[PDB]
Amino acid sequence: HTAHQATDFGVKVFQQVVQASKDRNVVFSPYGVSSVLAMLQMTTAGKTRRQIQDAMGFKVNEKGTAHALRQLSKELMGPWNKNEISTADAIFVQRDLELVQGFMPHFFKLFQTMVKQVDFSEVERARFIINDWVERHTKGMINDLLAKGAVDELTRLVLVNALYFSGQWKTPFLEASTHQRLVSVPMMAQSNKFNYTEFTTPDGLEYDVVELPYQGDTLSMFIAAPFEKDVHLSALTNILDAELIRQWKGNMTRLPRLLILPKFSLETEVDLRGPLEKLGMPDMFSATLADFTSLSDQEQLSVAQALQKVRIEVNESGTVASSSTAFVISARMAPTEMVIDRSFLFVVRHNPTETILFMGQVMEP
Repeated sequence: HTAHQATDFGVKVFQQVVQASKDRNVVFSPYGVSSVLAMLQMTTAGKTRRQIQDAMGFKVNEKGTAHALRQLSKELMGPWNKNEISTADAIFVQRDLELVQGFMPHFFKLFQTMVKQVDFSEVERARFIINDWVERHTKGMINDLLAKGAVDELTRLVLVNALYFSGQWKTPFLEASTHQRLVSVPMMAQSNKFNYTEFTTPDGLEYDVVELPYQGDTLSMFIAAPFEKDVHLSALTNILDAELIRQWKGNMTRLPRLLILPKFSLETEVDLRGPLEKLGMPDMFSATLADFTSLSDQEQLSVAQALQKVRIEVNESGTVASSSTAFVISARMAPTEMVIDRSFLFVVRHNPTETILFMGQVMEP
């Protein structure tokens, strides 16, 4: 239940990111955002907390919800997945901020991470400590998450998730079969039995979905694209949810397909404040409206922004992807989009839990 709600929420956030991104390539981690927002529930109260709970569909402090999320991270990280996944969450708080009595023990209980103290007025040191934690937890893949100005003397709380995935295709592509397509673009190619389905959107737009599994039996990448190349991908991203993805998988049959997939690396950083506000959680970003009295009642607190930086590398042997989601200010500037013959949506999914570790869109220019 909790796992499924976490997914639906992160997909809604993805949809908001895609909407605000206006046809740029986007890679994004639903699990990453849900992990950090789950922590945020425990730092907030009043209407701030209620906004998050309402949007997420669950209350971290209730029933065995926090326990469910800890068991979810365990399952994702288990050796039987046959592909490395690590997820880590951290909370950095202003060192001299007086915390609510019992906060640190309770947070550790629910989340199994201890509050880390940091003096944000030592701006460069604070940035280092947090950036270093992110690097250490993404195997050095997510660098300098916090740019200059990401935090400052007024910062009181930063929550961060770091997620790392390295998967090997169940059947790799042969480098020999990779060819440049004409800017020159490397296209990988493999003919094998793949789970495949055709599908149509509510408006009768046709599209299909193929599943490229990673080794083992839990992880795969879904690739979805309209049959007609001219169709704007919003036709698909507008209708995405966990149910639709279950419907894809549930509908597939295994068949000998020629699979063409671009060899590509994508690295994006997206604002999450807009998406979170649009999804009904504006209060946390307001120094006057925010309620962080679950964390501290010494002081009015808020978070200025949130962002997530994600990198994915897809090649002949598999996929390496990393994200870090953090409540810090983004000094992101747009990157140079890459070239592709056709738009498609990809979803990296832990199928047993329906958890989406990464999803994204590659948009034809």
